[PDB]
Amino acid sequence: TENLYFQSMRNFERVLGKITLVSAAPGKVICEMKVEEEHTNAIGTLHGGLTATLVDNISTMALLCTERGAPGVSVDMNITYMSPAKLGEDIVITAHVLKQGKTLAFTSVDLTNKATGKLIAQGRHTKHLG
Amino acid sequence: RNFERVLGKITLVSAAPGKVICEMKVEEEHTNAIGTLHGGLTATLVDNISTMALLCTERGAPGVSVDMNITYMSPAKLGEDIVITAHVLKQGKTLAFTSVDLTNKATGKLIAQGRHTKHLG
Amino acid sequence: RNFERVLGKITLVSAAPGKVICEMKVEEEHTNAIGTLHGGLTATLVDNISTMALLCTERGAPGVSVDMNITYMSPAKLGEDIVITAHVLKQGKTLAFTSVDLTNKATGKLIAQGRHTKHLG
Amino acid sequence: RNFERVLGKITLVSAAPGKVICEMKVEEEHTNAIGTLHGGLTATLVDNISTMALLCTERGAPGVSVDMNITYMSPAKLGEDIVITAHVLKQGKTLAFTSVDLTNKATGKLIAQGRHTKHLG
Repeated sequence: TENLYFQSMRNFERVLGKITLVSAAPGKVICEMKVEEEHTNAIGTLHGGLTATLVDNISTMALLCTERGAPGVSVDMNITYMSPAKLGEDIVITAHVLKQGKTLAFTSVDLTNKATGKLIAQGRHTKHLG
Repeated sequence: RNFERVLGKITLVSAAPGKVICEMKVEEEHTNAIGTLHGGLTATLVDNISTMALLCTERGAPGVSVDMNITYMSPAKLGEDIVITAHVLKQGKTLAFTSVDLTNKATGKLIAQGRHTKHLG
Repeated sequence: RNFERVLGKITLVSAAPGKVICEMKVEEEHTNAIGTLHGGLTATLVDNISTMALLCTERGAPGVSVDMNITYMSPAKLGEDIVITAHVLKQGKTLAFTSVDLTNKATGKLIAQGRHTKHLG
Repeated sequence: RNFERVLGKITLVSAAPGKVICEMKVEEEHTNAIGTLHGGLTATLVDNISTMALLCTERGAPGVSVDMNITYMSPAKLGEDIVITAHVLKQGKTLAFTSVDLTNKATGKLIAQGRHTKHLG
Protein backbone atom coordinates (compact mmCIF):
# COMPACT_ATOMS: atom_id res chain seq x y z
CA THR A 1 0.00 0.00 0.00
CA GLU A 2 2.30 2.93 1.04
CA ASN A 3 5.11 3.96 -1.26
CA LEU A 4 8.30 4.74 0.61
CA TYR A 5 10.97 6.98 -0.83
CA PHE A 6 14.41 6.40 0.69
CA GLN A 7 16.01 7.97 -2.47
CA SER A 8 15.14 11.41 -1.04
CA MET A 9 17.39 10.68 1.94
CA ARG A 10 20.96 11.88 2.11
CA ASN A 11 22.34 9.37 4.63
CA PHE A 12 23.04 5.62 4.07
CA GLU A 13 19.35 4.61 4.35
CA ARG A 14 19.01 6.19 0.91
CA VAL A 15 20.48 3.00 -0.64
CA LEU A 16 17.14 1.20 -0.27
CA GLY A 17 15.55 3.32 -2.99
CA LYS A 18 11.85 2.86 -3.68
CA ILE A 19 10.33 0.23 -1.40
CA THR A 20 6.64 -0.39 -0.84
CA LEU A 21 5.31 -0.99 2.64
CA VAL A 22 2.71 -3.75 2.26
CA SER A 23 1.61 -4.11 5.87
CA ALA A 24 2.70 -3.10 9.34
CA ALA A 25 1.23 -4.83 12.36
CA PRO A 26 2.49 -5.07 15.98
CA GLY A 27 5.97 -6.63 15.81
CA LYS A 28 5.57 -7.55 12.12
CA VAL A 29 6.39 -5.56 8.96
CA ILE A 30 6.17 -6.59 5.33
CA CYS A 31 7.85 -4.55 2.58
CA GLU A 32 8.56 -5.23 -1.12
CA MET A 33 11.15 -3.83 -3.50
CA LYS A 34 11.93 -4.39 -7.16
CA VAL A 35 15.65 -4.99 -7.51
CA GLU A 36 17.15 -2.16 -9.55
CA GLU A 37 20.68 -1.49 -10.83
CA GLU A 38 21.44 0.61 -7.73
CA HIS A 39 20.77 -2.45 -5.52
CA THR A 40 22.97 -4.87 -7.40
CA ASN A 41 26.47 -6.15 -7.50
CA ALA A 42 28.47 -6.40 -10.75
CA ILE A 43 26.83 -9.77 -11.57
CA GLY A 44 23.42 -8.10 -11.36
CA THR A 45 22.23 -9.85 -8.20
CA LEU A 46 20.92 -8.25 -5.00
CA HIS A 47 24.13 -7.20 -3.29
CA GLY A 48 24.95 -9.02 -0.01
CA GLY A 49 25.27 -5.58 1.61
CA LEU A 50 21.90 -4.28 0.50
CA THR A 51 20.38 -7.48 1.95
CA ALA A 52 22.03 -6.59 5.31
CA THR A 53 20.77 -3.00 5.06
CA LEU A 54 17.29 -4.37 4.49
CA VAL A 55 17.68 -6.70 7.47
CA ASP A 56 18.78 -3.70 9.51
CA ASN A 57 16.14 -1.18 8.26
CA ILE A 58 13.14 -3.50 8.05
CA SER A 59 13.69 -5.01 11.50
CA THR A 60 14.04 -1.51 12.94
CA MET A 61 10.66 -0.67 11.32
CA ALA A 62 9.09 -3.68 13.04
CA LEU A 63 10.40 -2.37 16.40
CA LEU A 64 9.04 1.09 15.61
CA CYS A 65 5.65 -0.67 15.27
CA THR A 66 5.83 -1.87 18.87
CA GLU A 67 4.02 -0.44 21.94
CA ARG A 68 7.48 0.75 22.97
CA GLY A 69 8.60 3.12 20.21
CA ALA A 70 12.33 2.49 20.39
CA PRO A 71 14.52 1.54 17.33
CA GLY A 72 17.53 0.47 19.48
CA VAL A 73 21.17 0.23 18.44
CA SER A 74 22.51 -2.98 16.83
CA VAL A 75 24.53 -5.43 18.92
CA ASP A 76 24.60 -8.57 16.79
CA MET A 77 23.36 -9.20 13.29
CA ASN A 78 23.70 -12.40 11.30
CA ILE A 79 22.54 -13.27 7.76
CA THR A 80 22.45 -16.57 5.87
CA TYR A 81 22.28 -16.34 2.08
CA MET A 82 20.43 -19.13 0.32
CA SER A 83 19.46 -18.17 -3.26
CA PRO A 84 20.14 -15.08 -5.42
CA ALA A 85 17.68 -12.31 -6.33
CA LYS A 86 18.16 -10.88 -9.81
CA LEU A 87 17.87 -7.42 -11.32
CA GLY A 88 14.22 -6.86 -12.20
CA GLU A 89 12.81 -9.23 -9.55
CA ASP A 90 10.45 -8.37 -6.72
CA ILE A 91 11.57 -9.38 -3.28
CA VAL A 92 9.52 -9.30 -0.13
CA ILE A 93 11.08 -8.45 3.19
CA THR A 94 9.34 -9.95 6.23
CA ALA A 95 10.46 -8.86 9.68
CA HIS A 96 9.27 -10.25 13.00
CA VAL A 97 10.04 -9.12 16.52
CA LEU A 98 10.77 -12.44 18.22
CA LYS A 99 11.02 -10.95 21.70
CA GLN A 100 11.26 -7.56 23.24
CA GLY A 101 12.56 -7.25 26.77
CA LYS A 102 13.37 -4.04 28.61
CA THR A 103 17.02 -3.90 27.54
CA LEU A 104 17.05 -6.11 24.42
CA ALA A 105 14.97 -6.74 21.33
CA PHE A 106 15.39 -9.70 18.98
CA THR A 107 14.18 -9.69 15.40
CA SER A 108 14.21 -12.02 12.43
CA VAL A 109 13.96 -11.06 8.72
CA ASP A 110 13.24 -13.19 5.66
CA LEU A 111 13.75 -11.95 2.19
CA THR A 112 11.77 -14.02 -0.24
CA ASN A 113 11.55 -14.02 -4.02
CA LYS A 114 7.97 -12.78 -4.59
CA ALA A 115 7.50 -14.89 -7.75
CA THR A 116 8.68 -18.25 -6.36
CA GLY A 117 8.12 -17.67 -2.60
CA LYS A 118 11.63 -18.98 -2.03
CA LEU A 119 13.87 -17.51 0.63
CA ILE A 120 16.78 -15.45 -0.57
CA ALA A 121 18.20 -14.83 2.90
CA GLN A 122 17.28 -14.83 6.54
CA GLY A 123 18.75 -12.42 9.06
CA ARG A 124 18.57 -12.26 12.85
CA HIS A 125 19.21 -8.96 14.52
CA THR A 126 19.72 -8.25 18.23
CA LYS A 127 19.37 -4.60 19.29
CA HIS A 128 19.99 -2.82 22.59
CA LEU A 129 17.18 -0.45 23.66
CA GLY A 130 17.68 2.83 25.50
CA ARG B 1 25.90 3.01 -10.88
CA ASN B 2 25.29 -0.18 -8.86
CA PHE B 3 25.56 -0.89 -5.07
CA GLU B 4 29.41 -0.93 -5.16
CA ARG B 5 29.23 2.86 -5.67
CA VAL B 6 28.70 3.24 -1.89
CA LEU B 7 32.28 2.12 -1.31
CA GLY B 8 33.67 4.83 -3.63
CA LYS B 9 35.39 6.78 -0.83
CA ILE B 10 37.40 3.93 0.76
CA THR B 11 41.14 3.93 0.30
CA LEU B 12 43.06 0.67 0.14
CA VAL B 13 46.22 1.20 2.26
CA SER B 14 47.68 -2.29 2.20
CA ALA B 15 46.99 -5.63 0.64
CA ALA B 16 49.07 -8.78 1.28
CA PRO B 17 48.29 -12.48 0.77
CA GLY B 18 45.10 -13.29 2.69
CA LYS B 19 45.13 -9.83 4.34
CA VAL B 20 43.86 -6.37 3.44
CA ILE B 21 43.66 -3.01 5.23
CA CYS B 22 41.43 -0.12 4.11
CA GLU B 23 40.54 3.19 5.63
CA MET B 24 37.64 5.52 5.21
CA LYS B 25 36.35 8.71 6.71
CA VAL B 26 32.77 8.49 7.97
CA GLU B 27 30.79 11.05 5.98
CA GLU B 28 27.06 11.78 5.93
CA GLU B 29 26.34 9.33 3.12
CA HIS B 30 27.67 6.57 5.39
CA THR B 31 25.54 7.39 8.41
CA ASN B 32 22.29 6.15 9.91
CA ALA B 33 19.49 8.37 11.28
CA ILE B 34 21.59 9.04 14.39
CA GLY B 35 24.81 10.14 12.68
CA THR B 36 26.94 6.99 13.20
CA LEU B 37 28.28 4.48 10.63
CA HIS B 38 25.23 2.68 9.36
CA GLY B 39 25.11 -1.01 10.36
CA GLY B 40 24.28 -1.81 6.74
CA LEU B 41 27.44 -0.21 5.46
CA THR B 42 29.50 -1.98 8.13
CA ALA B 43 28.21 -5.31 6.67
CA THR B 44 28.96 -4.10 3.12
CA LEU B 45 32.50 -3.27 4.36
CA VAL B 46 32.78 -6.75 5.95
CA ASP B 47 31.58 -8.32 2.69
CA ASN B 48 33.77 -6.30 0.27
CA ILE B 49 37.06 -6.10 2.22
CA SER B 50 36.88 -9.70 3.31
CA THR B 51 36.33 -10.60 -0.38
CA MET B 52 39.38 -8.44 -1.21
CA ALA B 53 41.52 -10.51 1.21
CA LEU B 54 40.41 -13.70 -0.54
CA LEU B 55 41.16 -12.18 -3.96
CA CYS B 56 44.62 -11.35 -2.61
CA THR B 57 45.39 -15.08 -2.36
CA GLU B 58 47.04 -17.43 -4.89
CA ARG B 59 43.62 -18.71 -5.89
CA GLY B 60 42.16 -15.24 -6.28
CA ALA B 61 38.59 -16.48 -6.22
CA PRO B 62 36.03 -14.14 -4.63
CA GLY B 63 33.40 -16.80 -3.74
CA VAL B 64 29.73 -16.09 -2.97
CA SER B 65 28.45 -15.33 0.55
CA VAL B 66 26.99 -18.11 2.63
CA ASP B 67 27.04 -16.83 6.22
CA MET B 68 27.88 -13.43 7.64
CA ASN B 69 27.74 -12.17 11.24
CA ILE B 70 28.77 -8.86 12.76
CA THR B 71 28.97 -7.83 16.44
CA TYR B 72 28.72 -4.10 17.03
CA MET B 73 30.79 -2.88 19.95
CA SER B 74 31.23 0.88 19.58
CA PRO B 75 29.80 3.61 17.26
CA ALA B 76 31.87 5.35 14.58
CA LYS B 77 30.70 8.99 14.41
CA LEU B 78 30.45 11.25 11.36
CA GLY B 79 33.93 12.57 10.66
CA GLU B 80 35.81 9.70 12.30
CA ASP B 81 38.41 7.74 10.36
CA ILE B 82 37.83 4.04 10.55
CA VAL B 83 40.29 1.21 9.68
CA ILE B 84 38.93 -1.99 8.14
CA THR B 85 41.20 -4.98 8.32
CA ALA B 86 40.30 -8.32 6.88
CA HIS B 87 42.11 -11.64 7.35
CA VAL B 88 41.56 -14.98 5.59
CA LEU B 89 41.18 -17.47 8.49
CA LYS B 90 41.18 -20.63 6.38
CA GLN B 91 40.58 -21.24 2.71
CA GLY B 92 39.54 -24.71 1.50
CA LYS B 93 38.68 -26.04 -1.95
CA THR B 94 35.01 -25.30 -1.34
CA LEU B 95 34.79 -22.98 1.66
CA ALA B 96 36.71 -19.94 2.78
CA PHE B 97 36.43 -18.28 6.15
CA THR B 98 37.42 -14.68 6.79
CA SER B 99 37.40 -12.26 9.69
CA VAL B 100 37.11 -8.43 9.56
CA ASP B 101 37.74 -5.79 12.28
CA LEU B 102 36.62 -2.24 12.07
CA THR B 103 38.63 -0.02 14.36
CA ASN B 104 38.54 3.65 15.20
CA LYS B 105 41.77 4.97 13.73
CA ALA B 106 42.35 7.48 16.53
CA THR B 107 41.65 5.19 19.50
CA GLY B 108 42.53 1.75 18.08
CA LYS B 109 39.25 0.45 19.51
CA LEU B 110 36.97 -1.98 17.81
CA ILE B 111 33.86 -0.54 16.14
CA ALA B 112 32.59 -3.95 15.09
CA GLN B 113 33.97 -7.40 14.12
CA GLY B 114 32.54 -9.74 11.50
CA ARG B 115 33.10 -13.27 10.27
CA HIS B 116 32.01 -14.13 6.75
CA THR B 117 31.90 -17.63 5.30
CA LYS B 118 31.95 -17.80 1.47
CA HIS B 119 31.50 -20.64 -1.02
CA LEU B 120 34.18 -20.91 -3.71
CA GLY B 121 33.93 -21.59 -7.46
CA ARG C 1 29.79 -43.24 25.70
CA ASN C 2 30.59 -40.42 23.22
CA PHE C 3 29.28 -36.82 23.47
CA GLU C 4 25.66 -37.53 22.42
CA ARG C 5 25.16 -39.32 25.75
CA VAL C 6 24.08 -35.78 26.83
CA LEU C 7 21.00 -36.14 24.62
CA GLY C 8 19.86 -39.37 26.35
CA LYS C 9 16.69 -37.75 27.70
CA ILE C 10 15.37 -35.98 24.54
CA THR C 11 12.19 -37.49 23.20
CA LEU C 12 11.64 -37.54 19.43
CA VAL C 13 8.02 -36.41 18.80
CA SER C 14 7.94 -36.51 14.95
CA ALA C 15 10.15 -36.45 11.88
CA ALA C 16 8.54 -35.25 8.63
CA PRO C 17 9.87 -33.78 5.34
CA GLY C 18 11.52 -30.47 6.31
CA LYS C 19 10.57 -30.60 10.01
CA VAL C 20 11.57 -32.42 13.19
CA ILE C 21 10.10 -31.91 16.67
CA CYS C 22 11.81 -33.10 19.87
CA GLU C 23 10.88 -32.40 23.49
CA MET C 24 12.72 -32.55 26.81
CA LYS C 25 12.41 -31.92 30.52
CA VAL C 26 15.36 -29.94 31.77
CA GLU C 27 16.91 -31.95 34.63
CA GLU C 28 19.86 -30.88 36.79
CA GLU C 29 22.17 -32.70 34.33
CA HIS C 30 21.05 -30.27 31.60
CA THR C 31 21.58 -27.02 33.55
CA ASN C 32 24.26 -24.44 34.26
CA ALA C 33 25.44 -23.07 37.65
CA ILE C 34 22.32 -20.84 37.79
CA GLY C 35 19.88 -23.76 37.25
CA THR C 36 18.77 -22.98 33.69
CA LEU C 37 19.31 -24.82 30.39
CA HIS C 38 23.04 -24.58 29.68
CA GLY C 39 23.81 -22.62 26.51
CA GLY C 40 26.17 -25.33 25.33
CA LEU C 41 23.41 -27.93 25.61
CA THR C 42 21.15 -25.71 23.54
CA ALA C 43 23.88 -25.46 20.90
CA THR C 44 24.18 -29.27 21.01
CA LEU C 45 20.41 -29.56 20.59
CA VAL C 46 20.38 -27.21 17.54
CA ASP C 47 23.31 -29.18 16.06
CA ASN C 48 21.47 -32.44 16.62
CA ILE C 49 17.87 -31.67 15.76
CA SER C 50 18.88 -29.85 12.57
CA THR C 51 21.05 -32.74 11.41
CA MET C 52 17.99 -34.96 12.10
CA ALA C 53 15.87 -32.65 9.90
CA LEU C 54 18.41 -33.05 7.09
CA LEU C 55 18.14 -36.83 7.24
CA CYS C 56 14.33 -36.59 6.64
CA THR C 57 15.01 -36.25 2.86
CA GLU C 58 15.96 -38.80 0.14
CA ARG C 59 19.45 -37.47 0.39
CA GLY C 60 19.52 -38.38 4.07
CA ALA C 61 23.04 -36.93 4.20
CA PRO C 62 23.99 -35.40 7.61
CA GLY C 63 26.74 -33.04 6.34
CA VAL C 64 29.46 -31.33 8.38
CA SER C 65 28.68 -28.17 10.40
CA VAL C 66 30.02 -24.94 8.91
CA ASP C 67 28.36 -22.03 10.80
CA MET C 68 25.90 -21.98 13.67
CA ASN C 69 24.49 -18.98 15.52
CA ILE C 70 22.09 -19.03 18.50
CA THR C 71 20.14 -16.17 20.04
CA TYR C 72 19.04 -16.76 23.58
CA MET C 73 15.82 -14.88 24.38
CA SER C 74 14.63 -16.31 27.70
CA PRO C 75 15.87 -18.90 30.22
CA ALA C 76 14.54 -22.46 30.32
CA LYS C 77 14.54 -23.27 34.03
CA LEU C 78 15.02 -26.60 35.82
CA GLY C 79 11.91 -28.78 35.63
CA GLU C 80 10.58 -26.93 32.58
CA ASP C 81 9.26 -28.92 29.65
CA ILE C 82 10.66 -27.71 26.33
CA VAL C 83 10.02 -28.21 22.62
CA ILE C 84 12.80 -28.19 20.03
CA THR C 85 11.71 -27.71 16.37
CA ALA C 86 14.12 -27.88 13.46
CA HIS C 87 12.92 -26.65 10.04
CA VAL C 88 14.90 -27.14 6.83
CA LEU C 89 15.26 -23.74 5.12
CA LYS C 90 17.07 -24.99 1.98
CA GLN C 91 18.76 -28.22 0.87
CA GLY C 92 21.08 -27.70 -2.05
CA LYS C 93 23.77 -29.90 -3.61
CA THR C 94 26.60 -28.62 -1.47
CA LEU C 95 25.01 -26.58 1.35
CA ALA C 96 22.02 -27.11 3.61
CA PHE C 97 20.51 -24.52 5.96
CA THR C 98 18.27 -25.16 8.96
CA SER C 99 16.56 -23.17 11.65
CA VAL C 100 15.84 -24.44 15.18
CA ASP C 101 13.34 -22.94 17.68
CA LEU C 102 13.42 -23.92 21.33
CA THR C 103 10.09 -23.07 22.99
CA ASN C 104 8.34 -23.51 26.32
CA LYS C 105 5.94 -26.47 25.95
CA ALA C 106 3.35 -24.90 28.23
CA THR C 107 3.39 -21.31 26.88
CA GLY C 108 4.84 -21.60 23.38
CA LYS C 109 7.16 -18.72 24.35
CA LEU C 110 10.53 -18.64 22.65
CA ILE C 111 13.60 -19.70 24.59
CA ALA C 112 16.23 -19.54 21.83
CA GLN C 113 16.46 -19.60 18.03
CA GLY C 114 19.37 -21.02 16.09
CA ARG C 115 20.39 -21.20 12.47
CA HIS C 116 22.80 -23.82 11.27
CA THR C 117 24.57 -24.27 7.96
CA LYS C 118 26.07 -27.61 6.93
CA HIS C 119 28.33 -28.66 4.11
CA LEU C 120 26.96 -31.76 2.36
CA GLY C 121 29.57 -34.14 0.93
CA ARG D 1 26.21 -33.00 38.58
CA ASN D 2 25.08 -30.40 35.99
CA PHE D 3 26.06 -29.86 32.35
CA GLU D 4 29.57 -28.59 33.10
CA ARG D 5 30.57 -32.15 34.06
CA VAL D 6 31.43 -32.43 30.34
CA LEU D 7 34.32 -29.97 30.84
CA GLY D 8 35.81 -32.13 33.60
CA LYS D 9 38.81 -32.83 31.37
CA ILE D 10 39.73 -29.23 30.34
CA THR D 11 42.93 -27.90 31.81
CA LEU D 12 43.34 -24.19 32.66
CA VAL D 13 46.65 -23.02 31.23
CA SER D 14 46.54 -19.31 32.12
CA ALA D 15 44.13 -16.56 33.17
CA ALA D 16 45.40 -13.03 32.44
CA PRO D 17 43.56 -9.70 31.92
CA GLY D 18 41.49 -9.99 28.74
CA LYS D 19 42.69 -13.52 27.97
CA VAL D 20 42.05 -17.04 29.24
CA ILE D 21 43.89 -20.08 27.73
CA CYS D 22 42.63 -23.65 28.25
CA GLU D 23 43.57 -27.01 26.77
CA MET D 24 42.22 -30.55 26.36
CA LYS D 25 42.95 -33.85 24.71
CA VAL D 26 39.89 -34.93 22.84
CA GLU D 27 38.64 -38.28 24.12
CA GLU D 28 35.82 -40.51 22.87
CA GLU D 29 33.86 -38.75 25.65
CA HIS D 30 34.12 -35.56 23.53
CA THR D 31 33.54 -36.99 20.04
CA ASN D 32 30.57 -37.35 17.71
CA ALA D 33 29.85 -40.50 15.69
CA ILE D 34 32.59 -39.62 13.13
CA GLY D 35 35.16 -39.65 15.96
CA THR D 36 35.88 -35.90 15.88
CA LEU D 37 35.27 -33.22 18.52
CA HIS D 38 31.54 -32.76 18.91
CA GLY D 39 30.34 -29.38 17.55
CA GLY D 40 28.07 -29.18 20.61
CA LEU D 41 31.05 -29.57 22.93
CA THR D 42 32.97 -26.97 20.88
CA ALA D 43 30.05 -24.62 21.57
CA THR D 44 30.19 -25.55 25.27
CA LEU D 45 33.85 -24.67 25.30
CA VAL D 46 33.11 -21.23 23.72
CA ASP D 47 30.32 -20.49 26.21
CA ASN D 48 32.42 -21.61 29.15
CA ILE D 49 35.93 -20.27 28.47
CA SER D 50 34.48 -16.96 27.27
CA THR D 51 32.68 -16.65 30.63
CA MET D 52 35.99 -17.43 32.43
CA ALA D 53 37.70 -14.53 30.64
CA LEU D 54 34.90 -12.24 31.75
CA LEU D 55 34.96 -13.59 35.37
CA CYS D 56 38.62 -12.51 35.48
CA THR D 57 38.00 -8.77 35.35
CA GLU D 58 37.43 -6.28 38.18
CA ARG D 59 33.73 -6.81 37.57
CA GLY D 60 33.91 -10.60 37.96
CA ALA D 61 30.45 -10.89 36.43
CA PRO D 62 29.52 -13.89 34.26
CA GLY D 63 26.58 -12.28 32.39
CA VAL D 64 23.93 -14.24 30.46
CA SER D 65 24.41 -15.40 26.87
CA VAL D 66 22.64 -13.19 24.35
CA ASP D 67 24.11 -14.18 20.96
CA MET D 68 26.77 -16.77 20.12
CA ASN D 69 28.09 -17.84 16.75
CA ILE D 70 30.66 -20.49 15.82
CA THR D 71 32.32 -21.23 12.51
CA TYR D 72 33.90 -24.68 12.11
CA MET D 73 37.01 -24.72 9.89
CA SER D 74 38.78 -28.05 10.57
CA PRO D 75 37.94 -31.17 12.62
CA ALA D 76 39.79 -31.95 15.85
CA LYS D 77 40.42 -35.73 15.60
CA LEU D 78 40.18 -38.08 18.58
CA GLY D 79 43.53 -38.10 20.41
CA GLU D 80 44.39 -34.52 19.41
CA ASP D 81 45.51 -31.91 21.96
CA ILE D 82 43.65 -28.64 21.49
CA VAL D 83 43.88 -25.07 22.85
CA ILE D 84 40.87 -22.91 23.68
CA THR D 85 41.87 -19.22 23.76
CA ALA D 86 39.17 -16.73 24.81
CA HIS D 87 39.67 -12.95 24.38
CA VAL D 88 37.67 -10.11 25.91
CA LEU D 89 36.85 -7.82 22.97
CA LYS D 90 35.01 -5.18 25.00
CA GLN D 91 33.45 -4.94 28.46
CA GLY D 92 30.83 -2.21 28.46
CA LYS D 93 28.15 -1.13 30.93
CA THR D 94 25.57 -3.91 30.25
CA LEU D 95 27.11 -5.83 27.30
CA ALA D 96 30.34 -7.79 27.20
CA PHE D 97 31.91 -9.20 24.02
CA THR D 98 34.23 -12.16 23.74
CA SER D 99 35.99 -14.10 21.01
CA VAL D 100 37.17 -17.77 21.27
CA ASP D 101 39.63 -19.65 18.99
CA LEU D 102 40.07 -23.40 19.16
CA THR D 103 43.43 -24.44 17.70
CA ASN D 104 45.51 -27.55 17.24
CA LYS D 105 48.20 -27.44 19.92
CA ALA D 106 50.91 -29.06 17.73
CA THR D 107 50.29 -27.05 14.49
CA GLY D 108 48.27 -24.06 15.78
CA LYS D 109 45.71 -24.49 12.97
CA LEU D 110 42.21 -23.08 13.62
CA ILE D 111 39.61 -25.68 14.40
CA ALA D 112 36.78 -23.21 15.09
CA GLN D 113 36.16 -19.55 16.06
CA GLY D 114 33.25 -18.25 18.13
CA ARG D 115 32.08 -14.80 19.23
CA HIS D 116 29.80 -14.52 22.27
CA THR D 117 27.74 -11.58 23.54
CA LYS D 118 26.80 -11.66 27.20
CA HIS D 119 24.43 -9.35 29.04
CA LEU D 120 25.58 -8.13 32.46
CA GLY D 121 22.96 -7.41 35.19
